Amino acid sequence: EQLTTKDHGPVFGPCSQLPRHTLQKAKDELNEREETREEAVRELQEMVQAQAASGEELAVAVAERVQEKDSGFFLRFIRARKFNVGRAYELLRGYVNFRLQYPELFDSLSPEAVRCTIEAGYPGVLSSRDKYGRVVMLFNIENWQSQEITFDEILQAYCFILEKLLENEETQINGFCIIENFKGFTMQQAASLRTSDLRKMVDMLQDSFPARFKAIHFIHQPWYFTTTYNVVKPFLKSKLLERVFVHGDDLSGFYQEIDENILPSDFGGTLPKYDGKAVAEQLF
Ligand SMILES: CC1=C(/C=C/C(C)=C/C=C\C(C)=C\C=O)C(C)(C)CCC1
Repeated sequence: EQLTTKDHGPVFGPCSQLPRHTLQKAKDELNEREETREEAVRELQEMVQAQAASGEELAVAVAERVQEKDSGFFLRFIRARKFNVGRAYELLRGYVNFRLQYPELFDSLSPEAVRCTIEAGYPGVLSSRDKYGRVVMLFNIENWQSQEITFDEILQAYCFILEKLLENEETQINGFCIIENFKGFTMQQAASLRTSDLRKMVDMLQDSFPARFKAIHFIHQPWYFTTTYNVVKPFLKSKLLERVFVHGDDLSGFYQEIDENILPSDFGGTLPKYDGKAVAEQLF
């Protein structure tokens, strides 16, 4: 506690320093500034290739994909698995595995086509971190039309925005936090949701990307959100479930976690209605 939303560095821009006591926070996930980081990455690659030297298909796939990756890359996986090399490696396995199970989201990807979606505002990204230093990602389902923008395109956007934002060590340590504006959620939309797609999302969220998803928030959901929650509820591991938060309209427990002050009008905040063009530009 005793940490203001401001205390944390900029979203988007590669980190510059470790101040703002976040470095200590990481140390509290068993991090050591002194001798660990350097070796861990080594150990991982030593493990990556070792397990690929067995001839096993996956461990090999990994070895190929990561054959040309800076040390900061591998650190992303170390940081996310609490500095457990083994666990860290497993995240790398599942990480590659995801791309394999889901070709469409990474194969014909066009840097141009993606920008279109991100400018469209799906998803959104708060230009600011919450009081914890977490990238607050946004989605506003109101007026969404699945025929115009595919649930896939929206996920591909997530993937890009993750690959990018994860270049920032601050983000790596504070994690993410998603806001879900289900105010415009229609029954026509609820039934238009492929369970196959929902798993795709869930998968992204679980043991796929080297991120710390700390909280999912839902707001203004209809009385039938329970129907859609119960469909996904089986997929979510305990850790993630305990992090899903449905506030309804009583934000007297919501605004403590997320400061109304940094939120666009779209999500009950003071700021101007979310701008996709602004965000997208900073991306590229
Ligand atoms: C309830 C539940 C989910 C379902 C989200 C809804 C049903 C998705 C619909 C629109 C999309 C594209 C929004 C993207 O931000 C998750 C995320 C699987 C896991 C968290 C708990």
